[PDB]
Order: sequence, then structure tokens, then C-alpha cells
Amino acid sequence: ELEELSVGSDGVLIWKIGSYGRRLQEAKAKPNLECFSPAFYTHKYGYKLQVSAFLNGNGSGEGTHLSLYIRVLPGAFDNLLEWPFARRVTFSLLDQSDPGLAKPQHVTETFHPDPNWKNFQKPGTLGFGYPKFISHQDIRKRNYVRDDAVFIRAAVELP
Amino acid sequence: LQELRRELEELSVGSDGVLIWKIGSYGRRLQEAKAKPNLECFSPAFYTHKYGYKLQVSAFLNGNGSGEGTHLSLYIRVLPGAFDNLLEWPFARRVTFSLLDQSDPGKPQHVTETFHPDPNWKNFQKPGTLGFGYPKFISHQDIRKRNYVRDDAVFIRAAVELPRLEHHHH
Amino acid sequence: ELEELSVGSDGVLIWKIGSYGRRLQEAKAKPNLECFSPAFYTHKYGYKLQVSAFLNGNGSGEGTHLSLYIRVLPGAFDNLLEWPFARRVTFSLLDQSDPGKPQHVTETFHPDPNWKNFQKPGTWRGSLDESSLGFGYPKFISHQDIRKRNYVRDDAVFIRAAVELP
Repeated sequence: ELEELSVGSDGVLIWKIGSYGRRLQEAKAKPNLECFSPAFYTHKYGYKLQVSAFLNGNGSGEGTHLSLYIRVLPGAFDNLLEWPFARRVTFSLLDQSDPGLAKPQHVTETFHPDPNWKNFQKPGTLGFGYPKFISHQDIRKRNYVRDDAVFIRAAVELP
Repeated sequence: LQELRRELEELSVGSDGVLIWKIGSYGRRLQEAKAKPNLECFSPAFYTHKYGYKLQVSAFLNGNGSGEGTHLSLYIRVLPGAFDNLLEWPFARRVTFSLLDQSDPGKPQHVTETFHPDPNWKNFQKPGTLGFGYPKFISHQDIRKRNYVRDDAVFIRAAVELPRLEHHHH
Repeated sequence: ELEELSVGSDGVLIWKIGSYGRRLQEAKAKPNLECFSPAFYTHKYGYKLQVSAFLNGNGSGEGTHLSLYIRVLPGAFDNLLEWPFARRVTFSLLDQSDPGKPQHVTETFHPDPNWKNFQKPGTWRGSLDESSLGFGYPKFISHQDIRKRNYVRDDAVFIRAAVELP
């Protein structure tokens, strides 16, 4: 589909969640509700990835924080790739402030994937995440939520 | 339908900042212009770069303003985009317009103009707070020169200067 | 439109052929049966190309080998380009084994200036075949050699065409 079209820009996905307020209220009522990014390829004939969010958090984060995760998906070129998936990911929640005025301050966490888990192995025929990515008090700060949308940024470090 | 066409709009990104827009059926189109003014041609919306600015190019085959009946008129617009809140405003990147001379580099000369976008110009500021152009980009006489028209088609080129990337030194 | 999006990743096309077993068997049933790549561009607003394979061979490779070809196609930006199309081409049948090292099957060639299909498209230059059909290898890999390693994995093959950005 157009899923195959979606390729990260230098390994980067920017995923936009709109209707944040309505969604938050849903997460609050239903702590299991998950928001999914579009699948993207890291690079051109690379790994398929997807990004996910819990607006009202989950696990330890739950009810207090936003929770961000990523997983591998079965992809067309999987047989050409190194397994497991070993490339570092950086999550950013973007502060939507005009970058002209100041360096905008993003909330960012990065992980190196752990080969000691099955999460990042070759899919067949989730992921890794942060339960306490940002707290609701911090999220209300600055411009993390603006015009009722948030930006989730996923950067995969490329050879 | 119109919907996928919109999602295809999101996939429209510049090639290192460059949009090439092809107008074909030129003689016919020019004619239809003269009959029906003021007739604006629209390029597809494109993003200067990925998660960049959305811009649209415009042309009047039969001119606009100071150009009508004598010139091709070229303009560019800033459009509301999905990632505007991540961007610098007003829009401040060099734009070069070219009309392309369709000769093989076996060496060609296009008609080109550049501007630094004007901060006062209202369209270049953040959407939510009128194309800037050249009314007289090309003379109907000069267009017929060289290869500006070939096989009934013309190429409008918009090159936006992209933000250079800051690296550590190393 | 749907097509004009087909680039061109540093000039690189990877074409995946599914249902290999069924397709190979179909090709046996009809000789001269051609498999076509999606059209692709060397670079954006560049040269338009297409790759094609014969599962059961063409010409001297008929019934014995996979046969691989590339042609120039008429493109929307042809008047902005140099002709004849003179870029180096690499053909690879990918060995689909994890780097943990692939024995890819690869050939590269420089085009000839007198290759008719590689001259500017849209002008008849002798027949339909000189104008429209491409160049390649009638015996890229044999039917036996392909069953080796992971040239086939999960009933698919990977063909890779790399155009050398100069």
C-alpha cells in the first residue's frame, strides 16, 4: 500500500497525534487504549517500525504520564536484514515553539535495543518503551501540546 | 477519489528542495487562457523537505497584472501544512524560479529568478495569523526562443534553499 | 502518478518477485514469458527504467536459466537529460541470508553508445525491438544454481538494479 511508501527521513519519523484532548479522556477511561503511528521503514529497504503511545500512561506511568513504545513489524525485506534489530532509537516529544525565538526544548529518551529479549527479533509467519516518558504536569508545560496536537518523533540511527 | 489524492499530497516532497512542474499541451493551454482570463495554472502542493513547509506554484500562461497578454506570470504560495508549528516563521528560504530550456547537455540556459522572501509579505508568515511572484517572468516572444517549448510542454522549476544541517565538527 | 513516485534510492531498485514456484511453473507452460519490474527513475526527474526477468530463460538461457534485462522507457523528463543513457548498471540476484556473508550474484556493464534503446526515447530507430527492448543477461543464473543457498527464500527472489550516479 502506501505503507511501503512511508520511509523515514534519514531514519526519522514524525508522527502527529491530533484531537489530543478527546483522546486523553478516552485513555483515562480505558487505560488500555493505544495510539499507533503509521508504519515506516528505517531506510529504503529496511526494517518496518511502528510507534505507539499511551496518553494516560501504562504500567508505572499509568494515570500519571505519557507512555511511548516502538515495535518491529513484518516487512518485505526482512530476509535481507541483520537480525536482531540492533539500531538505537531516540524518542522525542516535540516542543512546538518557533525555533526562531529559542532552542525549543524537547523531552527525549534513547535506548539501545537489547538482544537479550525476543522483542526485536525477526518477525515471523510490544517492542521497547518508556512508561514514564513525560508526566502530565510536564506535558502541560511549554508547547508540547499545541493546537490540540502532539508530535512524536522517532529517530533511528543509521549506519 | 479526492481522498487518496490528498494523501498523495503528503507524499509530495522536494528533491533536495526542487519542484519540477510540467505543463503540457502548451499551445492549447495558452490559447484557453487567452479565451478565459484570468486563468491560473496550479502546480501540485509540495513540501520543501520532509516535515518541511508546504508550497504551491502558480502560473498564468496569459499573464497576470503587469503581465497580461505579454507574459507568462509566476508566483509561489505558502500553504497551511501539517508541521507548521515546528517551523520558523516567517518563511525565509531562498526561492529560485526557472523556466527550463529543454536542450540536451550535449549546454542550456534557462530563465531564472531568485528572491529572499519578504518578511512583511503576509503569505510568508505563519498560516492562520496571495502569492509573491513575477508578473513578467517570460515574454511570449522569448518563450518561443530556444527550447522553452518542446513537444508542447514547459517545465517550471522551483528551487527552495534548504536549511543546511549543523553537525558537530569532529 | 502512482508510477511517478517510483525512485530511485541512490539509483537503486529492489524488485521482489513473489510466488516464485508458481511463476516458474507458469513460465514453463508458456515459453518467452516475461516478468516486469515496476518502472523506476534513476533519480527524481531522471531517467525511467524497467527491469525484466525470464524465470525460465530467454534466448540462449531458455529453459535453463533466469534471464535478466533492463530497458529505457519514455519518461516525462526526457528532454532535460543527456542521451544516450550512459550510466553503469549492476544486476544482482540477492542471496537472502542474514549478515551473520551473502553470496550475491552480480554483473555490471557499461552501456554502449550505439545501443538503440538507450538513445533518446520516442524516435523509431530500426524496429520495435531496437527502440524498445533492453539489455542484460540471458544466463544470469541457472536453475540448479538458484536452488542453492537462499537465492530463493519463502517463495520469493530479490532482484536488485543499481544505476551508478556519476
